Amino acid sequence: QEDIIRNIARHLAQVGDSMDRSIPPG
Amino acid sequence: DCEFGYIYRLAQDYLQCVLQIPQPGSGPSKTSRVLQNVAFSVQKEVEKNLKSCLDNVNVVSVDTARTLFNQVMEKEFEDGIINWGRIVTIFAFEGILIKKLLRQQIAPDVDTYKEISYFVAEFIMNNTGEWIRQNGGWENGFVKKFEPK
Repeated sequence: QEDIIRNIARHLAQVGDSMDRSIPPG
Repeated sequence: DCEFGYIYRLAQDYLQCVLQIPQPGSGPSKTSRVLQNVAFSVQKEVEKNLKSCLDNVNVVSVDTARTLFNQVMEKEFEDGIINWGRIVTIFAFEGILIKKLLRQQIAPDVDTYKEISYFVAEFIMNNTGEWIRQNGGWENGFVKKFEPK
């Protein structure tokens, strides 16, 4: 079955990493 | 900055923001004001993109919230990477949890967001506290990155 915990964790890591890259060094 | 008390205040500030119950006088810090904006933006995105997934878990108690939080946090940071964007997602997720708890908590208690704030600060301090310090803390790291242009 679909692992809820890992799916949430995977998405947050991705969104966190994505947003971090979006804002340049400032 | 970077001790439990400071991080707890940030976590509690954010939950009061989500719950629309801000503390009157004298208002949140510069850090908290910047954090509320970026974390809410992330929270909205996550709630949309994980809707059905989030519907299939029941946050019926603070212990349910604590265990779900800790399990999700462990998996999110298991690769050993820490960055400010990931730190923001921690706050976004406690916002998601308090909203689910308000809807689904079997015995609704009004001091629950304080309990959620506590275990959020515990995780942030114990797992990202050294990184935060090494990257400028809240004022010289987080705020410098995320404050308006």
